[PDB]
Amino acid sequence: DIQMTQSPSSLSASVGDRVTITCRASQGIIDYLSWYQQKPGKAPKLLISTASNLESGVPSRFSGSGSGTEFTLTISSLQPEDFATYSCLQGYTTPYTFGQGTKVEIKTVAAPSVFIFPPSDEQLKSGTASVVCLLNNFYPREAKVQWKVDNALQSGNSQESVTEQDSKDSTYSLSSTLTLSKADYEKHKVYACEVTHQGLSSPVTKSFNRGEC
Amino acid sequence: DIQMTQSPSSLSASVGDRVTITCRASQGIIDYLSWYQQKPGKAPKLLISTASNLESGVPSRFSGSGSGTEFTLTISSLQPEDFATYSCLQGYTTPYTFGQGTKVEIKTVAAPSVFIFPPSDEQLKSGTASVVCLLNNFYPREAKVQWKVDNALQSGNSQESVTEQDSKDSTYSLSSTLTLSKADYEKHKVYACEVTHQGLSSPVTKSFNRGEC
Amino acid sequence: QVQLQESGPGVVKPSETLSLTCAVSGGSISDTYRWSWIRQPPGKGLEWIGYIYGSATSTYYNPSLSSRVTISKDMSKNQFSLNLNSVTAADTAVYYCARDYQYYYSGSYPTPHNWFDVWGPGVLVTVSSASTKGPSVFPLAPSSKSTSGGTAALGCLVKDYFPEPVTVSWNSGALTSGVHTFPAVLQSSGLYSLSSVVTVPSSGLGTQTYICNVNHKPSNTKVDKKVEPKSCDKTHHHHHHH
Amino acid sequence: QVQLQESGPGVVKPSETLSLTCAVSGGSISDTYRWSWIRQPPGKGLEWIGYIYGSATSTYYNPSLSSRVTISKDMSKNQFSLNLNSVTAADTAVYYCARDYQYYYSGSYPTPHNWFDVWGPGVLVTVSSASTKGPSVFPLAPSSKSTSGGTAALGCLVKDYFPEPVTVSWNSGALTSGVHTFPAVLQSSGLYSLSSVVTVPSSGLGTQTYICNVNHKPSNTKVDKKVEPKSCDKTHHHHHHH
Amino acid sequence: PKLISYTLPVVGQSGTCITDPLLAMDEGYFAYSHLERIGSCSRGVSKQRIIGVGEVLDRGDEVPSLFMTNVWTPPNPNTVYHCSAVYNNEFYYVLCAVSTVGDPILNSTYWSGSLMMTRLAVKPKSNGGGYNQHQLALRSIEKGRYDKVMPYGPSGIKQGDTLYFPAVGFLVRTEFKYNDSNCPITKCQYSKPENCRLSMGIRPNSHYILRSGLLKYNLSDGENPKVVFIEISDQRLSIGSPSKIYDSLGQPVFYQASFSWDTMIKFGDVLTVNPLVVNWRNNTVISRPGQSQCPRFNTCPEICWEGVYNDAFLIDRINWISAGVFLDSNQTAENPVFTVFKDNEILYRAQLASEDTNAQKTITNCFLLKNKIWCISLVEIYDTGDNVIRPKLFAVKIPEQC
Amino acid sequence: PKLISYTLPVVGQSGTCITDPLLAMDEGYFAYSHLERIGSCSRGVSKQRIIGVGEVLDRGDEVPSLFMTNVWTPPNPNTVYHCSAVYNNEFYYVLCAVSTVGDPILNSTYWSGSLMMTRLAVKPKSNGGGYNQHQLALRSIEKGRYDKVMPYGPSGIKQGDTLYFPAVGFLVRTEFKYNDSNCPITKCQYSKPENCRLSMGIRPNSHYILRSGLLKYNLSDGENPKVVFIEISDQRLSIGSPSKIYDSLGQPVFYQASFSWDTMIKFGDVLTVNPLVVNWRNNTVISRPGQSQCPRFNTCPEICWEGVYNDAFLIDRINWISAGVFLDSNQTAENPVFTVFKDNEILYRAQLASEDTNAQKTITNCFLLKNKIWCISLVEIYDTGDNVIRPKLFAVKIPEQC
Repeated sequence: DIQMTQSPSSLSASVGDRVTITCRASQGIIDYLSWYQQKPGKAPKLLISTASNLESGVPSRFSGSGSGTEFTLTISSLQPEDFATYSCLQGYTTPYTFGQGTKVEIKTVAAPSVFIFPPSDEQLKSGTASVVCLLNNFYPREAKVQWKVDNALQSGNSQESVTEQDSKDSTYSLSSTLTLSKADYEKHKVYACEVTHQGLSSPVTKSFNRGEC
Repeated sequence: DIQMTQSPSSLSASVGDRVTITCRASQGIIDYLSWYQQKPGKAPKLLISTASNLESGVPSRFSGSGSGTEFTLTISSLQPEDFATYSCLQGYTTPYTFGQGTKVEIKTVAAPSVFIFPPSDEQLKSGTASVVCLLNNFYPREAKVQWKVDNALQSGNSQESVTEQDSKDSTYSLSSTLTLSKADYEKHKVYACEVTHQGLSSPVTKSFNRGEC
Repeated sequence: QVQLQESGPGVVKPSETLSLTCAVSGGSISDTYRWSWIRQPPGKGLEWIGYIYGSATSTYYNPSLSSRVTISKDMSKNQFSLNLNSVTAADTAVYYCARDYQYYYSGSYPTPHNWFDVWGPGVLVTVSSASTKGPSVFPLAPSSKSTSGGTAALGCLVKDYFPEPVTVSWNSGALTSGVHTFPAVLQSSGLYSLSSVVTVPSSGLGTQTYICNVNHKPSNTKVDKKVEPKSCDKTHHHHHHH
Repeated sequence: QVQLQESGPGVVKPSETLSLTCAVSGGSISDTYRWSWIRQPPGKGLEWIGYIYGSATSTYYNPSLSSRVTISKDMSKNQFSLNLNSVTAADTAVYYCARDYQYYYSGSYPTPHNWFDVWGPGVLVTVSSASTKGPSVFPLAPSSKSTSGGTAALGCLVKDYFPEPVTVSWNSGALTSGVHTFPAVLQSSGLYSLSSVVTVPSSGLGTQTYICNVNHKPSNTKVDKKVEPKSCDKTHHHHHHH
Repeated sequence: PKLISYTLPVVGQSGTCITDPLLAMDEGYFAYSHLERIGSCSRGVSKQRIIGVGEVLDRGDEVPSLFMTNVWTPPNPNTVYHCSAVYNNEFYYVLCAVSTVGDPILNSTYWSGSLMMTRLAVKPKSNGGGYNQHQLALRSIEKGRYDKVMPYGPSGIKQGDTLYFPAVGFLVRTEFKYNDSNCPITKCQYSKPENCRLSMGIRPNSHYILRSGLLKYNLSDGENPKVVFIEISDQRLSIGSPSKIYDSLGQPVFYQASFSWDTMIKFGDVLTVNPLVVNWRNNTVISRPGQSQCPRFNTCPEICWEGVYNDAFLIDRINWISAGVFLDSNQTAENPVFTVFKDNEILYRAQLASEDTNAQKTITNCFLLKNKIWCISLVEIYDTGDNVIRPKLFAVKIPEQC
Repeated sequence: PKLISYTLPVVGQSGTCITDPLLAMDEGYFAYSHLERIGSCSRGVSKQRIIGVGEVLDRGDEVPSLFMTNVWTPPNPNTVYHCSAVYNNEFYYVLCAVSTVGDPILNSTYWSGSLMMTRLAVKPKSNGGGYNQHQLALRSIEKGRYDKVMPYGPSGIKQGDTLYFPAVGFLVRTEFKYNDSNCPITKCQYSKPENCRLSMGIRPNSHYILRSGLLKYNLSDGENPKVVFIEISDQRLSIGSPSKIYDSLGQPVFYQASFSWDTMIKFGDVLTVNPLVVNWRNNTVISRPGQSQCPRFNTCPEICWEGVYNDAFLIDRINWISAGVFLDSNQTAENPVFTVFKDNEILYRAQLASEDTNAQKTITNCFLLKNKIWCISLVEIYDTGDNVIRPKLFAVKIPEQC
């Protein structure tokens, strides 16, 4: 098949920036490339057909260019509603192959509010104890939450969930869950989650103890 | 330098024949070749310049053609006043190299009259005895002569002299000299010259004895 | 305008056949030279499966799935189905049925530009062996360590539910500001579990009631809880009997 | 018209400076862009030696003779000379002086066709160590074996002379029919010798006077000799004294 | 192979691509047509449509090349489609299709079905105004059952005063009589017996069906000759495609592009011109790159309108040797290779460009340059430098020494 | 080294040889003039004298090539000598010499001293009678001290509206002033101090002396512009030879052929055009084959009018790298070799023909094809096949990767 490689896999820019998304073809197509916009939770929308046509209804700020192996999607005046995954598609031969998708975010620096929630007592009667570390309204998404117990590293028992960038304040919410058994729960004292973030000069550490209420 | 080789070295043809003289150059000269007619005993006369031009005064029967490496001197209607030495000359570079020369001969076959002359008495008194063998009005000029002395071939003591072809009957005269001393003269009796000629079916041998007058 | 709509079970056990159905409304599949299926695995890009003509029964399949995928027809019901058998955990995706479009120029050139102008909303097909389970949801009570610059958040933890999805509303949908419903994560036990928290000023704690309303329609489970900060004085009252 | 004329000694011993001179008549050496020397060894083809500009003093010489040949000049007497140093027996030739002619076409092409339009009469220069010597002329008397088809031949034998040439006239030049003055040859001793014989009817023997006049002007030699048939009866008259 | 295309007005700027080419050689004179667009080839604006006749002469190195003597351009490039060219008696007749509704193949139902025929002189005169360009009027198109008839294919032939432009006949699908038992689905199973009928038009539910054929234009009909459509026989019949009838070695050979399931090459000797009965070569080594459903070497009766025009010229009839440029690729239109092949084997080949060189419609014409079988092959090669399609000519001499 | 000689009418029959060629390239438009003789190149009868301008284009292999659109031939080829061609603003001005007394370099004393200029258009029109061919009249030739003046050399330059044809001025020998002490005879002994003065004309006793230079032809002088002769500076001065001033990399470069004892290549950047001051390159590796007295690599002051025209085009000025075709032989004018040389070493070379291939005047012009330095070299190669002279062109790409 004809492999479409997109670069970058995920870029971030502010409102009004000039965003160029490339889609390199493993095999040379003439101009049979199309560009799609996939909004979060929505069906993909055709933006550029034949690699150079602006479709009906899509704003003029979107522009596609290139033929042969190099194809570029250029957004002249980036807008708040142009923030979704962009995929290239080739119709030159079958099977049709899409690009891996280029996600676009909002370049607005912010600092997180580090929260930690001890497990509830009813959950302690349930059978398992999950400690959750909360990070609200930060940027960028790439951050590291390292689970340390009694100042001793714990790995392999952490699950992270980062929400999609909300359109209200253009930030992120992170929720890391430390799933552990009861025997492990009362065998340890300090349950702390470290936050290393671009907007925070120093690594902010939030912690709690079971014996302290 | 540029070697200028002719072919043939010496040709024979009758009056009114078409004679082609070829002069081959070692290197490639474009058309820088000249043809000269060297009459016997006279300075060469330019016939054809640039390998294709009939010079002023030269009869139209002389025609030259060819360029590059092969050059041709053509005498269309040969005449009795065209039996001389024909030389090619290259002017393309220096040193100017002539051809080895081409000799043109009258093709008229004739039979020689063989004569032999004993040495004179005052020649004997001088100390040497030179036997002279005479071949008058023969053709072709090239022949075969052997000194036979008492039925024994003698070599290393013969000197040959043949005139250039005449203009009255276009034939040749030959003369070989058997240079011998006095005591060498009286130590043999028979002194003969062997004649091999194209026009002579059998080898004519003229001989004389010392004791006969 | 042609409007597409996928339909099928959201959960498929490993090593059986997907049963998808793209009901075509607003137009008949007798037109539309090709009808395609496009899926997108979670976190990966779109990749194309195969097409069916609609007018004909001739199929093309992606060579990566050619030995597994089957695309059927029903002209009577105006829908085309998808049958992917022997599916593995790598076949979990969002399956879109798309209306294939071919742009022909200079009809001495039979090579058209191919794209999909009409797309279905897509359906999430999860390939797992776990059974449908109601969520067990545990509240996330705020504490003294849950404050940062005068703001204290709270929430509740959805644990061990399956399949997708859940809609967690707060105060019967009245609470909207600060609401963050995190995407679900697949545990080692095979059951989903997500978190749902809301940030409120620390001065409003103890005066307003916060409830998370978990709705799991695949299992018909309704979980309503009140969130209350952990008590700290009820355990240290030991009576000294003299 | 320009007439050339070579001049120089016909006798040059081995291993010294040959000294020729080409007087130019009918034209000036200031004209005639080049002036060349050409020699022709007997029995071999012409070869070129070198040229002098006349208007200039620049010389070019044949690379086979570049180390030996010197061509001088003279505006005063309108002649140019030749100086071949270390002459050997291989330098025996006829040395011609010639006007070198250049045919220029398309004077963006400075490569002319070079040939010699005017030649001198030439002069034979022989390299020999022998001194000038007068000829010795010995008769070739007719005999009974000197007859063929009613024709009897006779002649003169020129012997041991040097240098060229010798003019052998007969009966003060009265006899012209059948005259064959044979070319001379170089003997091992270095002295020239040629024959000079006549074909006459055998009936004319004893009734006509045949004398050869050999003229050798380099040694100032004049030889007049009669050819008479050998007597055959004057030796067998032995007297018997009783 | 030798590129020789330097003598033509083909080389435009980097923003204009050359589409819809033409090459038609007969008795030493060629013809060339091309539509220069602005921007993309598919969605660009048509700049000009050169329709230029010329001569095929010998350069100074025993290599033929194209030398245009006469060039004509229509006032409106947007209303000229699917030109076809035939030589006849020192004039060169080019018959195109006028269309104000787009491509007559694509927007066939609303097409006016009106043709124009433009004569051009191979040796134009100093003041031959009506001699050089005399656009003939076609007031009578004898179609028959076919609703619309269009010249569809680069080159045609002549017999004296009669011309035969390769054509296609728009027959209404309902009137097309085809027996589904004639659909050859014996060998493979994924082919319904009714694919031969639906694949016979552009869309399976299309209003029209394309049927290839010829356009008899008898010059001796008077002042207004008739353009009579002659349909092709039903033997090995598939969708109407840009055809090419050429007179090679005394008898016409009819190439007909494989724009359908029958991906094997479809060309052969012509038994008779009216009606058009073509003896298709039973060839199984030469095919064309189909895009999606009918790739190279597909014989199953399948519904598709895919492929590319890669004509083949019969260079020898005693052994049935033919030559042409073919894209040696299953699906992508790439790797143009000048092959010389029999009915069952490729004798030899010469790769014209790199392995992954995108190529397109190739037109191959062969002739004799002093009893030397040369071939000039117009190949559209995607120049990866300036990223445009530009028809490259290729003088290829057929070697008589192995 | 790629043959593009088929793009000019150099290929005739075996009885005609092409002599006195020309090639003048500027801004993508060239010129080409040649004299067709009958038989020998020296004594043959002149058939015609093509003078044809055109344009430089590209084929499918990125190889530049010539294409004459406009061709003019004088009614009497016997009276047109030593043409010089200069481009100026979509017109291509060709200045020649009218002579009824043969070549005026040879028969200079009897020459009429009359010139002719023939305007040709590199983009001819349909009916541009006076626009395509308009031979201008030159009724005012500003010579100065020179008795006669010639355009003598293939190509010149334009300075805005002003032309500069390579020229030569026939100054009478008696009024020519030259200090014999300036004759460089120090290094070698066979050179008199008076050889420089005498070798300055075609004969040591020639009535005239050839002094190369330029012909200022300003178009802003009115309806009858004046041909003003600009003599060359006396530094490194030798006989007037076919020169070539060409605008390379911004500043004109003046090649002046070595037709005399200074056999080393004599070309250099031009400091100022009027008066003409040429900073000759001190080159020690490039020379030309002289016939008899001044062979290749000769620097002694010698009286000779010998050599060939082998121009060199400056292809790099920061390194003073130039290119041209030179005959790699001492005396015989043969083995044309396309060499790229600096002032003191030959960088790389390409042998255009065999070792013993007789060659002649070579005209090398270089230019930019999409920012790539190509060179067209018109080499008069003697074809051993038909034993005549044919100018063979060679499109040579100057490589960047060694």
